[PDB]
Amino acid sequence: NAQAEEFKKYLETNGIKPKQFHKKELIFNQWDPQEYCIFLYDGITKLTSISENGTIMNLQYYKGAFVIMSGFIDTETSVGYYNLEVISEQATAYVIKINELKELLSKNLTHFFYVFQTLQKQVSYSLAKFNDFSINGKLGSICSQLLILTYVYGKETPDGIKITLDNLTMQELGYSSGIAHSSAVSRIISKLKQEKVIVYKNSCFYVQNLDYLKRYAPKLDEWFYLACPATWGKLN
Amino acid sequence: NAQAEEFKKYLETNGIKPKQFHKKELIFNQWDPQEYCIFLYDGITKLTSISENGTIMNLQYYKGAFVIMSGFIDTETSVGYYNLEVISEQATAYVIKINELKELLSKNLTHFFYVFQTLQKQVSYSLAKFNDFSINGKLGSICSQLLILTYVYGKETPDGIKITLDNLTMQELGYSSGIAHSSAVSRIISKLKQEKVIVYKNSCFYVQNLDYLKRYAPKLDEWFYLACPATWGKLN
DNA sequence: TTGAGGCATTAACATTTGTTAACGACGATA
DNA sequence: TATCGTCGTTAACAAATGTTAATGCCTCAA
Repeated sequence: NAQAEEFKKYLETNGIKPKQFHKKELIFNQWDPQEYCIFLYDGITKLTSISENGTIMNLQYYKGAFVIMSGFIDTETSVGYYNLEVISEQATAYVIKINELKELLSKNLTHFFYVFQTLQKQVSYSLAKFNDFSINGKLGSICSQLLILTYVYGKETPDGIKITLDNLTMQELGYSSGIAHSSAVSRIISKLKQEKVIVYKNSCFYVQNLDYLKRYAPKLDEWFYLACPATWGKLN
Repeated sequence: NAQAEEFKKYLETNGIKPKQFHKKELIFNQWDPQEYCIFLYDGITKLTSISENGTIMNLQYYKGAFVIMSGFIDTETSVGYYNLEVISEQATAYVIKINELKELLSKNLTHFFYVFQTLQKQVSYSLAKFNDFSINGKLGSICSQLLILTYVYGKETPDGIKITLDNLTMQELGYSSGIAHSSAVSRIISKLKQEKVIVYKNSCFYVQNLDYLKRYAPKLDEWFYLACPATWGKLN
């Protein structure tokens, strides 16, 4: 992205060099809260939370370049206890101390607006996602989450639209929609397989009826159209 | 509170004076989408969306002072098609044109951080709310929404904690949690009535077991502690 | 006093989802 | 080769939620 490359060179002009992480590694976590401004430049990650009773929740995925704040900018305190796990093989991110960030954005306003814009993309995204997961229950939550992955990690193929995401087990989908048991997620997939909506070929998901998912996630599709028009046009 | 007064006097220097609205009135809407930056100064509102088949969704409430973005700052387009209905008798809000906002925040950087902070409070709120409504289904969604209302509109009294909302029908709670039929909301409330969690006096809600709701909304309670510590202290 | 309409409660059914378990396929280690 | 572990189906059962309808309470309007 053009605005992220200029934000890279800027952070590298002020001595904020990149750090490397590998799969399964946590940039920040929920137990040792440290207020950071993560600038995920390259890689794929998921924001998770583990309750006291052990249940895992997959709140959302993040694909670079994007910005994830674990602390506020004025109070410099925590926004919440979450984990940011790397799920791609390797991921590069610039870890910025919350205090210095405040100083970098006051210098240059083009990068202030950039971090502000990406923050607006976060707000609209959560509202849309919250809207679609609530109306139609779990079937809609699985359909809605699949629609997200299809736009971001989808590539057209002979057999539909291939989701280029490894280790997307049944447990990982259930975590995204609040389903605790893999058998429940599976039962829903067997209904979508029978309805010719998707095919689970080779431990990879193929989408053949994009319109059906658009039915159950109208606001999320509306969001990709409005907020990520390039990613949306590639499938329309 | 205090930082909003400085944002008031500031807005009262660049000729962007406040407009007054009454109950049932829509500041912005989904069908005629104008891009504005709302600075709700005083009053109560709800952000809604109406599907194509008429179903209503209540995404969240807003009590001044707060900021609601209906459009992006860089692209100057809409963040999504939503309605912002006034539910209090009278509400005062400063309507800012989206094209003017970018120049106004560059003048004073302390008010830039203010609008930036309130957006981080929006992001954290949506993640927490999304987290708690997903784990335990609809019972948890009603409990979580109730926990929200209890902190923002709750006042301790001899019997229970009064949720001071004039119109809080069964149908309006279902809209907040994705329940389409009021009879389903009632059945859930009848379970909470029998379990000594809440009572129903004068079409008004009273909470007697706040801890029971915290079980079903751990992230939302965590959020009030971190983001609205004053509102949290009033009940702890 | 009469009658209409909104709202809450309850019921009874249909559908979905939570929960536990058995079967069978695949990969890995020795 | 044999055998353990993980993950995906499918089943059966329990529990929650969707859906519709009848009922009773209340305010309003004439």
